[PDB]
Amino acid sequence: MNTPKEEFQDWPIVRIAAHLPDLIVYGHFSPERPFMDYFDGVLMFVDISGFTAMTEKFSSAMYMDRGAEQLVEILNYHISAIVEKVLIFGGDILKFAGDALLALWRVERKQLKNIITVVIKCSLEIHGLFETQEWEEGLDIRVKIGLAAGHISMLVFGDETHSHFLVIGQAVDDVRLAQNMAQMNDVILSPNCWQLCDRSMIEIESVPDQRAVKVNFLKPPPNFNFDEFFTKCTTFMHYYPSGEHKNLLRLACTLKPDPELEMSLQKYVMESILKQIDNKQLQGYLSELRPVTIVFVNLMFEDQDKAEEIGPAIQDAYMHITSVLKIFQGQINKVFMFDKGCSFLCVFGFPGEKVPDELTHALECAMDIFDFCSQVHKIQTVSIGVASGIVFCGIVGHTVRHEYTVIGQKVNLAARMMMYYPGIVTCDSVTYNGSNLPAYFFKELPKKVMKGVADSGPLYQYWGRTEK
Ligand SMILES: Cc1[nH]ncc1-c1ccccc1Cl
Ligand SMILES: Cc1[nH]ncc1-c1ccccc1Cl
Ligand SMILES: Cc1[nH]ncc1-c1ccccc1Cl
Repeated sequence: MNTPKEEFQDWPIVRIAAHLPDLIVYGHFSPERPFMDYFDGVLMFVDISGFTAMTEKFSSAMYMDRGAEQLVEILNYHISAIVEKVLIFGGDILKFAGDALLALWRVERKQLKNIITVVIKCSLEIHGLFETQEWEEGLDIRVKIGLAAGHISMLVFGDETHSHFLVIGQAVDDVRLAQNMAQMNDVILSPNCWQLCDRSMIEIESVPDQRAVKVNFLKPPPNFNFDEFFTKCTTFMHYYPSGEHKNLLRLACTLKPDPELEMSLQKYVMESILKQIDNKQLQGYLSELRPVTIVFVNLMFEDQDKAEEIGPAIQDAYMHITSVLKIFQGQINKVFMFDKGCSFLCVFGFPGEKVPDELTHALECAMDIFDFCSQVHKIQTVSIGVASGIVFCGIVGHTVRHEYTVIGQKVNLAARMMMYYPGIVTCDSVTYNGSNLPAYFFKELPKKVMKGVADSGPLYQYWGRTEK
């Protein structure tokens, strides 16, 4: 008999799994929300610095109304190469957000030393992709990489139809602090990463007024062979594609239909993405430069390094946030947590073809969230930034590992407003002026220099309907 070969791999469950890390796809966990798990690993935070400041360039008339299409194409061309490097080096891409991605190598404590060496090699090869690269003339296509290592907690929260996850703890905070110290072309190790690494492998230098270090070179011993070393490291990589599947970037490409697994995984993915996955919407429909209102919510914690306290508090806040968003068709696009602050990137006005009073409603939703979350046990401070304008929306990353993302100066502005103006609901000039709400509903604020923002315009606190 004939033997026609090659397994069919294009099932809905496989398409859904592209939107998720192995941490979730192969997770198998409890029905309870919140769910918490604890492990050790190495984290890599890759920032494509300056990229957002080039989303605004693609709004110009020169792109002839194909700005969003050209933006997603060039971003994915470069980000796909970074993703492929991470995946071939055995990493799990956790999330894409803003200009960045975060990857994880989960391993037992005893293997952390050797895995750091793998992750440094990976980081150097990523830099290597961009060594002789630009577009017009002064294009700064270079990345900044922070690495951290140590204890990691995962939190999964949500309701009967939606799930979200976050990674938490000192290694998570450290990786963002490390990437923030990086200049273009740097690999920065967190203090704990430098403490746990194989110091015979690397030459470092001190970072002024910091315990983190910069990697100058990976200079391995005379008898060292990276390929044979990496092979030894794969013993500890549960899902590294191997044997008959050694030609694949992810084991998740091999997932077979399983309705119970698909029910769990689809909860993490927006309904408009599922519509595209199901071939009920055109594959290009979600790449757009679209006017939206960003409502960026930050929850700061009492018992701040305490994962077992923060989990219930985030779940309780989430249950309220999702009810408020439902009424006015808002969406949670991203959640992430650093420096004991859990942030929700909420968006009013993307795939859906309508919403009339987007601004008064966005402000009222922000105040509702603010009032409720302020009364949640263990939540110390709630801060909300509200900004409105044109943002890029689209699926970013590699065919095998990508996520819907929102990118733009107004997203960065709302993020910076919630950090620089803590404990209040703030809005930009577009939102203030457009709402047509009486001026006494607001307080005009002092202008702050915000790292990353070049002229915010006037900013306002949304004071609310009453003096009290
Ligand atoms: C840089 C950027 N571009 N678009 C969004 C962002 C962002 C900035 C700070 C925190 C989180 C995010 Cl997502
Ligand atoms: C470095 C970066 N680039 N784009 C977004 C970010 C970021 C910064 C602080 C916290 C969270 C995020 Cl995602
Ligand atoms: C999921 C998460 N929890 N804490 C931080 C993050 C994160 C932040 C920025 C980019 C990617 C990720 Cl995974």
